[PDB]
Amino acid sequence: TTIVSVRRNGQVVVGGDGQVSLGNTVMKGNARKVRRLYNGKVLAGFAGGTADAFTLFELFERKLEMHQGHLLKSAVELAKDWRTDRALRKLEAMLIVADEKESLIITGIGDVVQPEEDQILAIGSGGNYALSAARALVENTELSAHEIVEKSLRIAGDICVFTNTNFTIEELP
Amino acid sequence: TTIVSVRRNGQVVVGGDGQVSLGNTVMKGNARKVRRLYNGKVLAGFAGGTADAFTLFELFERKLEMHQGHLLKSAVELAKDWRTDRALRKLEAMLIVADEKESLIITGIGDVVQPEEDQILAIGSGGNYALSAARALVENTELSAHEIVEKSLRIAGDICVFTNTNFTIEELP
Amino acid sequence: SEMTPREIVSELDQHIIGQADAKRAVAIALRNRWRRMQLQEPLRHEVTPKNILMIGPTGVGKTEIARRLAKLANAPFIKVEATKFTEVDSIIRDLTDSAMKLVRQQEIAKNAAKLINPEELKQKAIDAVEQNGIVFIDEIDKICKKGADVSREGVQRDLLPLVEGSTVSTKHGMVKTDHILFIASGAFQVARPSDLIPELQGRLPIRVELTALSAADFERILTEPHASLTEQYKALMATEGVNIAFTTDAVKKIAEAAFRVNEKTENIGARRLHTVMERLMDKISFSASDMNGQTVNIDAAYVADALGEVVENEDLSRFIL
Amino acid sequence: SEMTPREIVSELDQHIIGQADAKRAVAIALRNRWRRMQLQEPLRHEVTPKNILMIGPTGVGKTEIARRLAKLANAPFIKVEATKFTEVDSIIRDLTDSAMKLVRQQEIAKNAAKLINPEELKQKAIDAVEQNGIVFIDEIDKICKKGADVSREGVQRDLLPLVEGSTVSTKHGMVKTDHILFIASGAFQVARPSDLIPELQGRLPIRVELTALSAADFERILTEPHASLTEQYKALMATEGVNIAFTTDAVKKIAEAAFRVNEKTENIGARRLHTVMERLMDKISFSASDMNGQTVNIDAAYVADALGEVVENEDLSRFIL
Amino acid sequence: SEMTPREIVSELDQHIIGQADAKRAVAIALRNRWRRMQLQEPLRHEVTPKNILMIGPTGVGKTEIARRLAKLANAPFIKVEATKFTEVDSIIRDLTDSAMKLVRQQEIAKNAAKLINPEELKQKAIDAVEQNGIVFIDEIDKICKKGADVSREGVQRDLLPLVEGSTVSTKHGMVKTDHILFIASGAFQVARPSDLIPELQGRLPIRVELTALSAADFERILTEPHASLTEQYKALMATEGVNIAFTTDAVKKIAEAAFRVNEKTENIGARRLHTVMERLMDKISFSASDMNGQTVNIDAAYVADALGEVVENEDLSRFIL
Ligand SMILES: Nc1ncnc2c1ncn2[C@@H]1O[C@H](COP(=O)(O)OP(=O)(O)OP(=O)(O)O)[C@@H](O)[C@H]1O
Ligand SMILES: Nc1ncnc2c1ncn2[C@@H]1O[C@H](COP(=O)(O)OP(=O)(O)OP(=O)(O)O)[C@@H](O)[C@H]1O
Ligand SMILES: Nc1ncnc2c1ncn2[C@@H]1O[C@H](COP(=O)(O)OP(=O)(O)OP(=O)(O)O)[C@@H](O)[C@H]1O
Repeated sequence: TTIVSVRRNGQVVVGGDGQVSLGNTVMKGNARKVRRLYNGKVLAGFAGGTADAFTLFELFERKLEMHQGHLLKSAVELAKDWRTDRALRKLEAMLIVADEKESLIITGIGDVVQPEEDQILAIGSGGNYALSAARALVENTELSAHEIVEKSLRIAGDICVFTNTNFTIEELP
Repeated sequence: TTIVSVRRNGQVVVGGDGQVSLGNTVMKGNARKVRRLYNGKVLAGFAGGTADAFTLFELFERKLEMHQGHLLKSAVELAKDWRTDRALRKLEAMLIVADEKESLIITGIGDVVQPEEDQILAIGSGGNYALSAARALVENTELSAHEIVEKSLRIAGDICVFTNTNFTIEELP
Repeated sequence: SEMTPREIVSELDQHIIGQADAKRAVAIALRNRWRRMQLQEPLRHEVTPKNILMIGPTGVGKTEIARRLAKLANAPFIKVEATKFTEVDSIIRDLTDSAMKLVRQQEIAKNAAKLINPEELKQKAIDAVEQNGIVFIDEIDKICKKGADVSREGVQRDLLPLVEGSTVSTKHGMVKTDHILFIASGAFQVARPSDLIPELQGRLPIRVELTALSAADFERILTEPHASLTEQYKALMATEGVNIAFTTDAVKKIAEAAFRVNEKTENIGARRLHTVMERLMDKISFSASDMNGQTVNIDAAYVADALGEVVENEDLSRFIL
Repeated sequence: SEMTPREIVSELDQHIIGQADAKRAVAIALRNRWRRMQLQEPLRHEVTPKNILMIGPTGVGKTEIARRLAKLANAPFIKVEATKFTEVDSIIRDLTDSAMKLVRQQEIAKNAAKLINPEELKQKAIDAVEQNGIVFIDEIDKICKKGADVSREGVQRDLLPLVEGSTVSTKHGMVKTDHILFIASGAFQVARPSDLIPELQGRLPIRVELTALSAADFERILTEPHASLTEQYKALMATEGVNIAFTTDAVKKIAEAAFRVNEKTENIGARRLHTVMERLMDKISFSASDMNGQTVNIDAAYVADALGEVVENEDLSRFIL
Repeated sequence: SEMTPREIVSELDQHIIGQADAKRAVAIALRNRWRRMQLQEPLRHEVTPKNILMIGPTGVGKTEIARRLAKLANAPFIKVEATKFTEVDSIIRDLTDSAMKLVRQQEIAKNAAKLINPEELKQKAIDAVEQNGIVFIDEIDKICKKGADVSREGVQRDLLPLVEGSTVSTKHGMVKTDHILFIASGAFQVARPSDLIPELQGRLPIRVELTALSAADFERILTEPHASLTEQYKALMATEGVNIAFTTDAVKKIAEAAFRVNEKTENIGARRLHTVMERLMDKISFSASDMNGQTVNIDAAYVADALGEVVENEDLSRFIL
């Protein structure tokens, strides 16, 4: 898939395509790869293998529930359930999570990663495509977060054979 | 990555680049691969896979906490938790740890290694480059530990496609 | 002969701030107690308590409301953690000791001293239990399916008999849990109440939700309740001969602060006030002895100072790359 | 009628060197005991103990301070390891046996003797507990979340009732933990206090930190305290008829040494002094018998000699490559 | 009024061969018992036992030294394996029963009989315990961290109270472990003493080491001690009317033999002598009855013969390639 997030002007947007691909065939095209958590106050988009992607998401959620939705602490708490003696079980999936305050990228072997200065994050086979297009627009236009997301997503669905154009975009007032 | 450490003139310096590379692409360039432990009286730099690198680090820390910060004893205590009947779990990561008195290199399968006479240590894909550069400088100049670290780091970032030039250097008064 | 719904809520309003739905709920409950027992006899027995499941975050009044409900009804009471069993009949056994003491207390409140006769004193407490006893099961959401998940799921099955009404023997005789009013509380952050076993989910008809406490709520809890924290210190310092006074802005500041940490770190509800209050009454609390006659005027500046600085976490670094 | 904050701290200064914040803390605690019980009746019950969490390294005075606090307040006392439960009501049960013995001590002393009166005494002892009982939960940081992590996390939930105030039955009657003052101690090297369950983290309002003991501190512990180690040996050798004396530089040397090993190896606090003191009084301790009349003058040279040599470890080699 | 250091060592020399440091250690210990109790009262209570940790291989005297120490001090004694708890207060409870037989039977020597007077008999035993009781914890190195490693590490925490001084109830009353002298032994082949929990490692100030027994040592143990093995058989055969005598070379050969197997197989210290002695007095022990008047002269030839041949192991082959 291609999941990208841009944060600009007190706006945070996370968007992604909807192509569930099994092998070199396509099973579903209208998949929702970005969803809202903790009383819609936090966005989550996921790449990787379906199931794991889902378990990795449902996991972050229970954490969010136990920590008053503190995006940053929940991420770390969750990471710490892999970074210990008794492994949790490696999940082949990544999440891009974001709330009003932070944008974070969490992986299935436990390690939270912050964005670079530009505050842009993208994951998925077509991630770098969207990332490149996004960095370009953020550095060279006044386009809103939403527009850049929408725009980069397409530029990427056009290069990646695993990313389609049916988008699901969510922004955070 | 490239993590190198030179000790000269009652000074101990540990430095490393900041390139987190996923596959042959680059995810983050400003990563801090060297951090301070036990009330900033001990330096730690880590190479290897991100997560493991982190758990290997967080582990040595707990140990350091339980042993009044004795660098050498803590290393051994931690090593011994792999060198037994009930394995701990092989971690694909190495650390270079150093405090006022000692410099050490600890790995994730449990085994602490001391430097050779010259007191130089380096790890990571770009290790030997920094190591070669460092040995050269320590044996042929009066450059301070800090300078040699800074210098070698670059010479290596220039040869390794996985090491960049954004450094994070820490020295121990 | 007994308080009424509005009557009881008013009594509770004297100790708990907010949480109306909750108050109302336990009110109509304690009232249904007087309603039955007015009925003929066939129905008198047939009608049973409409148990309550309280759902709210940590320390927002769930327990005080129940403990006060029992207090103003002068009813045998008992609180137990559900996880405490991960002997359940002890719950009733303990509830009876409570009533036996609450009833010994009366045949003695009346005018050596042989206005006793155990045989009839026991029957007296034993009724108190069977009639108006109250059990409060805490953090029941901890024994919901969510592994040794059967060890806890088992605790539910173990509570059924009591809730579903049965008999258990106490060192005072036999008692029936048929009319004991049960109140279970839980936060239910991960588990939903519909995750309890059906047999039990239906014995807890009344579901009532409690709200999280706000800065504004704290402000009131700080001063309004009978024996609030401020009323307490005033009283204590008085003994050392010190006269203390809180300015409104002080109280406002204290609360704003409790709430502030509760938000930035682990939210522990109203308890947070005892925490901040003790950190402030810190210095005075000690010096108060040899400070007789003086009078401390605790305003905003004092509070701002005595509280020092409280942390907005560095989960940062260390764990993030 | 009772000591005062500054008054009590002065008493503690007679046995514990340093650790002021700590002393102050327990002082204002034992004081709030006299402050309440002066109040009318409604508040008299409403006001509860502000429990303490002492946080400091191994053997730096956490326990002595509490044991002495209880001693000078002539209060029932009991210490327990928190991990000891990985029957909790035993804690109160045991605290009561201590009291019965502590009150029965007053009777067979204020009267071939007989006053006994079972019904009389038992009541009075039970009151001593409920009123001024003190429980000391040691190494509570050991039952923090950090696996069978639920076995310990469970212990916390099991202590709540006592801390949160409840009733437990003793062979002397029923006692209420509502006003028992609790003091938990911990090193908290890995766990933070905020790792305790909220319900409990809020019942431990007062957090006080104790310092690690320094060479200079030992120097004082060695001689200042009532019945210090030096005062003790002096007294002991006196019996064999030997007169001993420690030069200042000796004491300085003994402590420099204790501290030295404590740093180089496993730091066990003040206990280290009993270790070094026994290794030094070694030779004298035996020959003291047939050495009557003489007088040993223990100076720096003596100590330097009697201590031999103590190790700066070889973790080296063996495990290193 | 009581023995002295050198005095006691001399007494122990009558039963234990070698192990001086050990003897000395327990000596000065029993002595400090008389030293205190001579002190006024403030210090009388403040001064505490300097517990001992004996570290030596299997069967080299660790226990006999302690058992005899207690015997010659006529003190309540008790030995327990540390692993026996992988109820700890039973240790004191048991130590107290020992004090009844020791006080009862001992005061019966004062005086169909009767003064008896139990509330005083008890009060007197309980003193003997609190005053000069001695606990011997065997193979304590077995509960060191080295897994259910917490099950054992737990046993250490469980012993603290007794060692650190506390109270436990016996069927004779309450006793305090504040002045019980503790002696722990261990081989410490794999674990070091510094592997014990600090709280405990500091309550065991005195570390003394025992040496392994050599052929030459056995030679003396065989004949010197009061009631040595040879002295015992001589005595036993005497009853059947047989007079036996061991030539020196015999004794030397018996010991060379014990030591020999001890080395070649599982080394079980001096016990090995009872083994070989019984294998040798084998034939005679039976026939002795109908062998009256005769006299057996056990020389080297005899022993060599009676012992047959003893193995230098074939771990060989079977498991080796
Ligand atoms: N809404 C409130 N009004 C007044 N006082 C309150 C209120 N909520 C809490 N308090 C005080 O703060 C404490 C809250 O404890 P309580 O037992 O009521 O919490 P809880 O909501 O039952 O939590 P849990 O059931 O998770 O322990 C009590 O001492 C109570 O007096
Ligand atoms: N500051 C001090 N002043 C005087 N004596 C001290 C001091 N600190 C420790 N000691 C002595 O050293 C010992 C310390 O043991 P104590 O149990 O009081 O320490 P602790 O820090 O509470 O240990 P734990 O880890 O068991 O809680 C006691 O015997 C006490 O007499
Ligand atoms: N040095 C010795 N002198 C005299 N007899 C000894 C000596 N060593 C051992 N014995 C005898 O051999 C036996 C030794 O057992 P003992 O239990 O005293 O040894 P130990 O070292 O305590 O062993 P454990 O490992 O069981 O503690 C006893 O019967 C004792 O009489």
